[PDB]
Amino acid sequence: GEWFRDNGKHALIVYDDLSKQAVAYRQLSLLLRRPPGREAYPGDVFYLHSRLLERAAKLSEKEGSGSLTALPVIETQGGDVSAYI
Amino acid sequence: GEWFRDNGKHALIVYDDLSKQAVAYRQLSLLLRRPPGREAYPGDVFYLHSRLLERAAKLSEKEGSGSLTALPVIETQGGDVSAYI
Amino acid sequence: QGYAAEISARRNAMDNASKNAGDMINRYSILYNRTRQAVITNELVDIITGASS
Amino acid sequence: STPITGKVTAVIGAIVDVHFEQSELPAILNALEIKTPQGKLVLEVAQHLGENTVRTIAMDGTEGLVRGEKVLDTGGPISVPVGRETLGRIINVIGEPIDERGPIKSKLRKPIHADPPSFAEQSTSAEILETGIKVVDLLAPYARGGKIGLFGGAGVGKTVFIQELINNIAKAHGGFSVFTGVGERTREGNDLYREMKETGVINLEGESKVALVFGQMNEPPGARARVALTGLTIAEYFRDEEGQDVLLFIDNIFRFTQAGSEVSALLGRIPSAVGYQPTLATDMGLLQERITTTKKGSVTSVQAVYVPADDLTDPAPATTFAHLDATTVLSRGISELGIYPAVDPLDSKSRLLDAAVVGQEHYDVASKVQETLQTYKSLQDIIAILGMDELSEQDKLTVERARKIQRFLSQPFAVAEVFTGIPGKLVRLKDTVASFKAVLEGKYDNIPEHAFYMVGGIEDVVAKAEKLAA
Amino acid sequence: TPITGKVTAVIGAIVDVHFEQSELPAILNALEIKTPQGKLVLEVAQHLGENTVRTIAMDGTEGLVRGEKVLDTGGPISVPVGRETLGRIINVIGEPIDERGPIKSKLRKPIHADPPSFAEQSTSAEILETGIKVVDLLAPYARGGKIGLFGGAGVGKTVFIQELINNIAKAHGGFSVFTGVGERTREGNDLYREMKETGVINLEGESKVALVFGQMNEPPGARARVALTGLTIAEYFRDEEGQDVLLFIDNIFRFTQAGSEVSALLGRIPSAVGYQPTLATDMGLLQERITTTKKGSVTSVQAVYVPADDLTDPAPATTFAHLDATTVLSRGISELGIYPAVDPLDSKSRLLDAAVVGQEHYDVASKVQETLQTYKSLQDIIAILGMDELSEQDKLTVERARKIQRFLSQPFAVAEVFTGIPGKLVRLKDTVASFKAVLEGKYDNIPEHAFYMVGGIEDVVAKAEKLAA
Repeated sequence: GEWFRDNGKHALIVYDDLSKQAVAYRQLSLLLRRPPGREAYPGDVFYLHSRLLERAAKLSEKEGSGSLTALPVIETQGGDVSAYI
Repeated sequence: GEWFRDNGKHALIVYDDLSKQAVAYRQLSLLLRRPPGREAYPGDVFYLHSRLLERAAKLSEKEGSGSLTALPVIETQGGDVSAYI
Repeated sequence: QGYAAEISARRNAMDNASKNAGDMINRYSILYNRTRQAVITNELVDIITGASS
Repeated sequence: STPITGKVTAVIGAIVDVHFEQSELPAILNALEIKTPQGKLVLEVAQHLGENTVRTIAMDGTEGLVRGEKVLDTGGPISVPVGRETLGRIINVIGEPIDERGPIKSKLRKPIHADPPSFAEQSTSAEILETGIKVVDLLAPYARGGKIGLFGGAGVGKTVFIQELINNIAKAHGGFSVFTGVGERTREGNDLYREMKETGVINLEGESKVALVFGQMNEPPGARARVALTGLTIAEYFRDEEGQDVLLFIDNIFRFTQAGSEVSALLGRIPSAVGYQPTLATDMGLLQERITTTKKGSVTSVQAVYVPADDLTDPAPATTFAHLDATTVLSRGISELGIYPAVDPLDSKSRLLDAAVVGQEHYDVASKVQETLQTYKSLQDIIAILGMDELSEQDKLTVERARKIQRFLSQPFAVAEVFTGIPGKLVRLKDTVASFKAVLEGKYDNIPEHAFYMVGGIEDVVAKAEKLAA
Repeated sequence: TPITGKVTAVIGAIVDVHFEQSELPAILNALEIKTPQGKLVLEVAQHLGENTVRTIAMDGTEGLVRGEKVLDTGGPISVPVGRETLGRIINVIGEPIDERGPIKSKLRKPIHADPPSFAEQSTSAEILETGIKVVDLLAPYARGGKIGLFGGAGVGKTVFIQELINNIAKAHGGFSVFTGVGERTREGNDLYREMKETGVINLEGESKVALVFGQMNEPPGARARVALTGLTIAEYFRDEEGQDVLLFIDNIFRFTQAGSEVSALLGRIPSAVGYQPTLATDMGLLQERITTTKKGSVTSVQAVYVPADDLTDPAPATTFAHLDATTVLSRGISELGIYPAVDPLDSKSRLLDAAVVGQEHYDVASKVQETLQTYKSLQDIIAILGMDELSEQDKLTVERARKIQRFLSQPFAVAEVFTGIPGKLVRLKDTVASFKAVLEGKYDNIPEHAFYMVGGIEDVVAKAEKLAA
């Protein structure tokens, strides 16, 4: 997406579903014997998501207005928005 | 306090926040690598607290009759009293 | 005429109340069940950590 | 002394590891003594870890210890002193006095570990202890040689209940009693020491019909664990060796649970549910089986239990709940109503309650009492919202009787001549059955509810009816 | 000096170096590992023996070839501070990342510093008012104070803080620091733009603001020392320039969170939930370096992204310890639609008192709290059986409480973009009068909807005319 973004050209990216990434990172982490975070989801899950999400941007005029809209699709646990992920 | 108590002088000791003492001993114990008691407060936090509290007393008249009075102050987190401390 | 209506209303209100209370019972019960699971999990984590160390 | 010389290697709290020499062989459950300026520190051997390096638990405090310190071995489970000279003497965990009446011991000492008597040894009894506390007698019949259990929430006058029991039952009782305190507060201790000097059960001159074992929570968890074991053996010595029946009393066994939980964790045995040791059941089993009616004697334990936050679904009270013969639950509400004792009688169940066992009349009366009180409680919601008077006349009479009965449970206590000022009442079992029967028949429904309040038997109830009338 | 090491391990950005030379950098020293992509600044945190330290790496580790030469740059990282840091947005290192070019550094100061002493404290009490009614009534601020905000961040949480910047910092004459840990880059760009626009930062000429921005993209370790970096800049103003400062931190949950991650990696067995064992000490030290001292009393605004609104998670709990005022913001009250979304039974200041802010204010607030507490108390009872079927006296109270809740709704100036409603800042003296009247039911002759999202009492009246149309 960033190749398009870094052409200045406008793009969009939909990440469906990061909730399944959380379970994946959980599996990987647990199998790496990294201590369980809250809801058994690792402590660097915040870091993972934040690094992923913040690479989507509307760049500056210099960078050609590089759009890359981000729409991450979260599958809410029982529809309860209070929940760590 | 015991010096006052010993003199036969009566006194009163407020231990605020004793709850924060527990957090401190938790930090120490886990970095002395001691096994964690429930709620990560080591399983002898009780021993520390019990010995401390029992040092407030009303002495006999042969022991002067001095008296240290104690008021410990425990914070309840969410009013939770089922909590170990 | 009034007294019959009065008692009829008392019955009606008290019936609908039982229903409303029931709905709220169900809502807090589901929350209770989830909360129960969370307590188990939080305790479980403590045990896991302990075993790990 | 003994070639068994170990040098301390690690003081990691109460856990103190010792390095006995290769030739020398220690054994699990032994007692090590280390001469110290703080008496002799006793370490109970609890593991062997290899090359004669043991992991032992301290009884006394571990301040100032120097790793490398020569360690003598007693050679087996901590040895208390036993005798009939133990009577009216406070015995600390290692056996040393607190009553300060010099050398406690007759000519004997004994180890504090002993085995629970086998199935063959067990001898059943249906004998009925009498408390002399009318409500307790009627609605929770007690048994001689039993394992009575004073389950309750926070400090429900736990000591007070025990004091009343000692005041009534002990003086009446001809055997011995053993008062064992596990981590009990020294204010309570001083009161008890004074109180039993006053009641003369600690008879300053002459023999005392009680012995004392006072444990303070100040003492490390390890000492808290084996104060229980110490007391248990004293009762066994009485039961067995002196042959007499006893009335054991232990206080508070949740403190025993807490202590055991702590040293489990320290032993590295990862504490099980709600932080309570995985060995809780078996530890309870050893204590409980040790207390029983043998053919050598009969011992009636009354063991206080603290039920954290009045949650008896918690595994530790619940586990104890199974092992005890004759449960009682002390409830705050009833206490607040002013009733002494504070037991909620619909929350008290004693094993003896079988119809012919307690006698058909007693049983029938007790079924009726339970219903009468239960009727008042069930109807309480109706009386509360719908209103008192909308209920049936029959229901209202049952409520009126229940209110009279409720306050006929109120027995002012002798040991609450300091907690209420009003003297005790020692009411015979037969007298209680009769007086409660009368009330149910409605023979004294012409006597006010408050003319049953804080007075004894029927004679007293009438007297207070007259007193109020005057 | 050239004190070599090799990178034995790279377990995350918690690199372990083995200083080959027995000359071993001390703890809290700073090291430069040279790389083709800049350099990495690492900070010694443990000595693990055999001249093998374990070092926090404040930059995102990648590319590292196992066994990479090190050079010791020594001591705590010394940031560059100045009047030429005003205007600048500075990296954790201190590098001006807004590319207003290099800071002409007068003093370069160590990141680690010690909080002033008990005797050095100068304890203030001077009222700071915002013009936000709910704030003024329930938890009035004090200049130099420690202010606190809790709940979900950027749920308009960021906006709430922005409103505070708009109000309080356009009424503060001294310096002001915005430090945003885990800041949302777009919001940051907007803020920077807005600041430049409102002259608060002016590219030419002075800026009474300085900026530190830490993006949540940046690795946890960088985020951990964003706070300390900002805190140093604050000390330069507090001490060296002397002047009273504002400070904004957004969010310090990110600081705690980062710490828990690194703690595990460090080898520290994780304390309850997962938090760092040193959570209390670090938070304590940091929040006492924002303290009110004879040299300056620094007004702080602390923003906690309470995770799932678990205040019982120890880090929000321990934040309350280091605060004199709190304004816990409730998601529920947000759902009720109230902006400000402040929980009204969970706001406090020690400034609220019957003589500190006077008896009349205190009485009015007392009554508001009691009234609302009753209304909340009867929420079950109302629902199962209507308020009609509850007591008449209470029914007046309930109707009144519904009005009071709505009265507390007040539009805000930079909320004007989002809400679309022109903001209101109402004088504190006016607020007391207004609420007093409503409590006396003087204006309880007009719709509940009238009180909703409006400022002063006069505005309610005018809006009654509007509703009538």
